[PDB]
Amino acid sequence: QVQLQESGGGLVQGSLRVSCAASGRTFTTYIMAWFRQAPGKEREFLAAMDQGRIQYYGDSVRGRFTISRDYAKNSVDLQLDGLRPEDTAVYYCAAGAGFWGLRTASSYHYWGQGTQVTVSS
Amino acid sequence: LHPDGTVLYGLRITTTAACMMDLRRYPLDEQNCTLEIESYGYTTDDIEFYWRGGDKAVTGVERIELPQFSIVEHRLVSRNVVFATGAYPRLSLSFRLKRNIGYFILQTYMPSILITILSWVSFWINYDASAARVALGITTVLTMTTINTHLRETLPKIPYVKAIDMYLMGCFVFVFLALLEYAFVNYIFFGRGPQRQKKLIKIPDLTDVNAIDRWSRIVFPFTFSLFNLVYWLYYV
Amino acid sequence: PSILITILSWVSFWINYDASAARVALGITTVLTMTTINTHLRETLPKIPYVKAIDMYLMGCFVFVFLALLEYAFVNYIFFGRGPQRQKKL
Amino acid sequence: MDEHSCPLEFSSYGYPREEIVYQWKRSSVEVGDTRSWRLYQFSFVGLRNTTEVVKTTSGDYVVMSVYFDLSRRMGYFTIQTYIPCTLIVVLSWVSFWINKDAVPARTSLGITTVLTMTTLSTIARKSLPKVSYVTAMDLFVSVCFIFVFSALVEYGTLHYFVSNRK
Amino acid sequence: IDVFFRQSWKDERLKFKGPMTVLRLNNLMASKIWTPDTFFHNGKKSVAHNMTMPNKLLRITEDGTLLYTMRLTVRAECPMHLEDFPMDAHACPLKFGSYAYTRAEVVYEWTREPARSVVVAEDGSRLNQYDLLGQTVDSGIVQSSTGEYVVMTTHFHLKRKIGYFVIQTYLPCIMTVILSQVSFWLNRESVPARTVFGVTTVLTMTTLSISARNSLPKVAYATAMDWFIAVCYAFVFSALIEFATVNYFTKRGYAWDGKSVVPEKKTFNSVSKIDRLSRIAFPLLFGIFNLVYWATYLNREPQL
Amino acid sequence: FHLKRKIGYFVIQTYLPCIMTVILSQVSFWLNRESVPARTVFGVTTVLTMTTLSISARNSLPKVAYATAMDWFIAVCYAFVFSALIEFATVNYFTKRGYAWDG
Amino acid sequence: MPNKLLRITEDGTLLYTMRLTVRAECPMHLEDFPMDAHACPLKFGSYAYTR
Amino acid sequence: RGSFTDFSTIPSSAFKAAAFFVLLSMVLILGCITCFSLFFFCNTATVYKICAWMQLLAALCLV
Ligand SMILES: *[C@@H]1O[C@H](CO)[C@@H](O[C@@H]2O[C@H](CO)[C@@H](O[C@@H]3O[C@H](CO[C@H]4O[C@H](CO)[C@@H](O)[C@H](O[C@H]5O[C@H](CO)[C@@H](O)[C@H](O)[C@@H]5O)[C@@H]4O)[C@@H](O)[C@H](O[C@H]4O[C@H](CO)[C@@H](O)[C@H](O)[C@@H]4O)[C@@H]3O)[C@H](O)[C@H]2NC(C)=O)[C@H](O)[C@H]1NC(C)=O
Ligand SMILES: CCCCCCCC/C=C/CCCCCCCC(=O)O[C@H](COC(=O)CCCCCCCCCCCCCCC)COP(=O)(O)OC[C@@H](O)CO
Ligand SMILES: CCCCCCCC/C=C\CCCCCCCC(=O)O[C@H](COC(=O)CCCCCCCCCCCCCCC)COP(=O)(O)OC[C@@H](O)CO
Ligand SMILES: CCCCCCCC(=O)OC[C@H](COP(=O)(O)O[C@@H]1[C@H](O)[C@H](O)[C@@H](OP(=O)(O)O)[C@H](OP(=O)(O)O)[C@H]1O)OC(=O)CCCCCCC
Ligand SMILES: *[C@@H]1O[C@H](CO)[C@@H](O[C@@H]2O[C@H](CO)[C@@H](O)[C@H](O)[C@H]2NC(C)=O)[C@H](O)[C@H]1NC(C)=O
Ligand SMILES: CC(C)CCC[C@@H](C)[C@H]1CC[C@H]2[C@@H]3CC=C4C[C@@H](O)CC[C@]4(C)[C@H]3CC[C@]12C
Ligand SMILES: CC(=O)[C@H]1CC[C@H]2[C@@H]3CC=C4C[C@@H](OS(=O)(=O)O)CC[C@]4(C)[C@H]3CC[C@]12C
Ligand SMILES: CCCCCCCCCC
Ligand SMILES: CCCCCC
Ligand SMILES: CCCCCC
Ligand SMILES: CCCCCC
Ligand SMILES: [Cl-]
Ligand SMILES: [Cl-]
Repeated sequence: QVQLQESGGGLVQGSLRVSCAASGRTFTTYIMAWFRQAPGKEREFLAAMDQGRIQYYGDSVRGRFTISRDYAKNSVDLQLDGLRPEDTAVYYCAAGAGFWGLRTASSYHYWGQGTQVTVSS
Repeated sequence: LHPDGTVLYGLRITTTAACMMDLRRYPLDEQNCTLEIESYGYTTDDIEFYWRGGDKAVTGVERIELPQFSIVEHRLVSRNVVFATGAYPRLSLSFRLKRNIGYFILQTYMPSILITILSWVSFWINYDASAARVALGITTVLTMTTINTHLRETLPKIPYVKAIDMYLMGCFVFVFLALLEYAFVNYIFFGRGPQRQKKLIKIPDLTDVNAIDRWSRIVFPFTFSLFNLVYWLYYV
Repeated sequence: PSILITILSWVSFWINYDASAARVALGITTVLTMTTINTHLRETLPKIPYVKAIDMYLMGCFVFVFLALLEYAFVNYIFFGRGPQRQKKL
Repeated sequence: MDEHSCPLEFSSYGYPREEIVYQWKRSSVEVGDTRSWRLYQFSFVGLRNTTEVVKTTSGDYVVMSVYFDLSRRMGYFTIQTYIPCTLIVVLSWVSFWINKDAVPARTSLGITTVLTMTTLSTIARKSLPKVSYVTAMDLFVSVCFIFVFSALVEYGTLHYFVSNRK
Repeated sequence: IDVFFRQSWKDERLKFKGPMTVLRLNNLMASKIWTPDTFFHNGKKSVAHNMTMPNKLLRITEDGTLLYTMRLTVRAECPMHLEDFPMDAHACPLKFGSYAYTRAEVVYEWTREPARSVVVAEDGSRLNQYDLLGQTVDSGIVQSSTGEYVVMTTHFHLKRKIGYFVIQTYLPCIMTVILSQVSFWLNRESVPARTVFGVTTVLTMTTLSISARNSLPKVAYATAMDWFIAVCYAFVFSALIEFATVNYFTKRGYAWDGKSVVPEKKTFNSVSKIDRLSRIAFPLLFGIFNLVYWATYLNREPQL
Repeated sequence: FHLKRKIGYFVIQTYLPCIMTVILSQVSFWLNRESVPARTVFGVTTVLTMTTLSISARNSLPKVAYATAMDWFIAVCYAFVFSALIEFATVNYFTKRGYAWDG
Repeated sequence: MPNKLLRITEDGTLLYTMRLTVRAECPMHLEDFPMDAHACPLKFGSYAYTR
Repeated sequence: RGSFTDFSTIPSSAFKAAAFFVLLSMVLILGCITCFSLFFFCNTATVYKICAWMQLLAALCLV
């Protein structure tokens, strides 16, 4: 089975780092991305990274979040800075070649269990 | 250019480099493919090469995903070579590529094993059905030969025998012995039968053909399993 | 070659009803010759997604030789399979 | 078993005959030891030279040609297609000595020879362009195919009129 | 891909005044002045066409805006996952950006909105076995060893056409399977005939299995077509195995002559129960497998 | 520069399959004379194989128009396989009965 | 960079080093194939200047 | 220029028909020479009649 385990904090007042490790398949040639789900059932794209180290971002978080990949360890990391109270959401880690996508959840065939992150002022 | 006189000179280069491969353990081989770097004219007294950043100089090796190979490791080396004109610098970027065996399992090994198992079926047919048993043996022999030919054409004309050649020769020997078994049975019955009747694990009774077939039914699969075990243990 | 292999396959009609090995070989050998001719011819062309006229002809010849093999199997079943049953039904 | 006269033509590109006039010398074309050449099938026979005036839309040009006469050697092909085909025809002839009772043996021999002839036909035209006419090699292969097919057919008639008919 | 890659930028140094508002210059003047050093990140070996001369133009406007159109033929890497072959789909990228200048020095933008900036000619589609469903246009950043660069990307989404392999591999395999299945109907006593069926059909399946990958890259994993060929091989091998089994149980060598009467249980071999079951079982199992396989594999890829 | 060809590749490619196919044809003598289809299968399949090996050996070379040593070897082998078939035809010509020894 | 080197000595001697890959012709006599031996030549000399 | 193995190069249809008929005559007369062998086994008079007919047909084809 192909598993996308996730890690990272859930409570912050701030800076954070959310990691995602893949097991059961080498995602060297796949595109690894992060998605956000605020309460309201509206999945939002956050960031994605290719085999060519090329980073794509959503307009809401351009320059606030930084995506990175570690190909030797087969993982994708997201460094979050400037967290605002509206950023409270469940962050999911996804992988898969971008067919008709690269900004749409329909193109990703693998998903993480998701991690809740909350911001309290 | 930089304020402190530093100059950076970048070039996107696609280069074909010779990597002399020793295919003795092919396709179970690991290969050392190297890229050498030297200064043409200037001796080591004029120019000194080094890797900026140390052993972390070369990047992007982990992102490479070849369809056939897998980069086990990469290595940087710096040295000086005493060339005929003088002493020159030398850098080497080496990769240890390990071949993936799944493709050769799908293409080469599996049909050969299945053809040997097919050739075994002639032991379950009666001695007198010469047409059927000879069809089995001959068809298996030609299938083995044509598999071998279809394989080895897509390779250089190396003078030594590979691992895949060892496996195919072993399978050919097994199929040939399977056919010679029926030849032996037919000779024993129809050639030595009337002479015997007129005149009058341990090995089986050579006189009884049914005993020979029953013995072969057990010996051939066991011998082939032993051969496979020896081959895979030796080459892995 | 396709036409000539088809005429070769027709020869099994005249052989016999009991010469099983002869007609069986004469059928399946022609069938596989047609298949090999088709694939070996078409591997030299681009990987088009549609069927060509040459493909239609080769499939037609394949259908003919396959039907010759099938009618041999049919007569073999009729004689050896239905023989004793129908004879007892008399 | 063909011969060819392959030309090599040259001329001035821009200057018509009113401006440039090429011409040969006493001994213009010269050939060294022909044994070192890469002519595998063909054997160099002899060379000759010619001069003409060609009329193109830009004017007239002195076009000068060297024709090399080449003759193919059958050797490789005599080992590759002629001998193999004849054998399969002889092989087909071997069927007549087999007893007419051995129906599967004679039938197998006939079909094997026919398929081998078809395969050799396919191998024959692998070294040429896709010319849409019959070559001499094609004619020979076709005649051998008729021979083997007639052998199988006459065996079929013999079997039908001996056993199946009676 | 053959493209009219065209760029524009403002260079205030070239501002002028004259009769015409735009100057259409030769390709030489482009070499005479600064121009961007855009390249293709995934490109392999492209050529800028120069027949009869360099297919380039330069249009200097009075305000200083430039327009440097080219005519390129870029052949670029398209990484693929051939797990669902020949029923897969790909997204071949085309990623381009500056080579020397970082983000702070040169930044690329799409002229119109991203969707409508990249346009594909309708008549121009040289794909043989593929189908171009569309393209997605995007931009992003790459952080290399030297610095940070803007990479502008266009992913062309392709889907393979199954038509070639239906006749190349699938139909011959299915006909070979049914050819092996036909051996069940012949009488049990015709041992050479059924042995000929078994050996010849498994030989054909082996040949097809060898020739199936005559064009693919030598990938380690197994494709869908490999699974189909494996199951077809299993079916033909099972047919030969069960023929060997029923032959093991045959008692009387002689067949049934056309004059005798068979008593019920010179007696004769009864028609095999194994053959009777197999005639209806084996084709049914093959049909169920084929239906399951095609249903599973037709509908796997995403949609819009 | 003096160079010498290394023979192992062609020993494994052409010579040894030819030798084994010839021996496979020689196996046909040991079967009973009444097994006409079996011996015919041996002879005809060996003759067909020995042809394939002949047309699939030159490829490695250019199209030189003279017989190499490998061609001479393949020829002699084609003779042995074709002969074996000829003596089988001779043997079957003199066979009287069409049934083997019943035991 | 062009794999060439030119060195000049005070006495006027010049050394000119060049790196090449030469695809030369080796006319073979494949009459003892695959048990043959060859002597592949490599010949060079001036083009314009005579002896 | 011209060759029987490529009918396109033949100047006219009449030339093609003449070439075909002369070829048929050749096939017949060559066939008669082959039949000679039948003198070993068959009756003499019948084979003489076979050739008489073949040679008549060859003469007609040549005509
Ligand atoms: C693929 O295949 C290639 C070969 O084809 C492999 O390349 C070899 O890799 C090894 C390293 O794994 C190289 O050897 C090492 O080189 C370093 C650097 O050498 C230079 O600098 C030295 C320091 O000044 C100097 O001493 C060297 O020259 C002298 O010494 C060597 C012997 O060390 C001697 O042979 C010379 O004649 C000189 O006298 C040279 O200028 C070197 O530091 C390493 O030293 C080892 O030993 C010392 C103790 O003696 C120890 O302290 C070190 O830690 C180390 O263990 C070592 O020699 C080798 O040179 C490469 N091959 C060639 C021919 O260049 C490559 O690794 C393969 N790749 C893979 C992935 O497998
Ligand atoms: C009783 C025994 C029972 C046993 C069970 C038997 C099992 C029977 C099922 C078999 C598998 C069927 C496979 C179906 C796969 C679906 C394939 C399909 O959809 O058909 C077309 C593709 O083929 C094509 O163009 C053309 C397909 C050609 C089909 C020709 C039919 C021949 C039938 C005669 C046989 C000749 C054999 C000769 C083989 C050598 C679609 O086109 P479309 O618009 O989407 O375009 C876009 C792009 O798909 C390419 O066209
Ligand atoms: C693969 C092997 C198996 C097959 C063997 C089959 C045996 C058949 C035997 C006899 C019939 C011969 C049929 C040959 C048909 C071959 C097909 C054919 O004729 O090709 C046409 C023309 O060719 C031509 O002019 C040639 C036409 C003349 C063909 C006759 C040659 C003599 C054949 C010797 C018979 C001796 C029999 C003796 C047996 C006892 C093509 O037109 P097309 O517009 O494109 O050209 C355009 C122009 O520019 C080029 O010519
Ligand atoms: C699809 C099979 C499902 C099997 C499960 C269903 C179980 C099941 O139905 O078995 C049928 C099969 C019958 O065998 P089969 O019909 O081939 O052989 C007949 C019969 O079985 C006796 O051997 C003879 O009768 P008797 O002894 O003289 O009275 C008779 O002689 P005759 O009348 O001709 O003179 C034989 O013809 O059994 C097996 O033998 C091995 C099966 C191994 C099959 C292994 C799986 C392929
Ligand atoms: C090329 O053609 C010229 C002209 O035909 C050949 O030279 C002539 O040869 C004939 C016959 O020996 C002499 O009578 C003429 O006087 C020659 N003309 C001149 C101008 O020399 C020449 O030999 C040919 N070269 C070949 C055949 O290689
Ligand atoms: C079956 C027996 C009795 C008769 C055989 C007839 C033979 C000899 C006939 C049939 C077809 C003929 C060929 C048809 C065409 C040509 C091309 C021509 O440019 C030279 C003659 C040549 C090459 C013929 C030679 C003779 C030939 C081979
Ligand atoms: C041209 C080819 O590709 C050859 C290669 C191997 C040959 C087959 C090998 C064995 C037999 C058994 C025999 O059964 S019998 O009892 O009638 O003898 C019938 C003939 C048959 C099917 C051969 C037919 C022709 C071949 C397919
Ligand atoms: C387009 C494929 C539709 C499903 C085909 C099912 C075939 C069933 C064969 C029994
Ligand atoms: C002489 C061959 C013997 C085969 C094994 C019994
Ligand atoms: C007579 C044609 C074949 C019929 C198969 C049921
Ligand atoms: C050379 C053929 C010999 C046949 C058997 C005496
Ligand atoms: Cl394509
Ligand atoms: Cl002619």
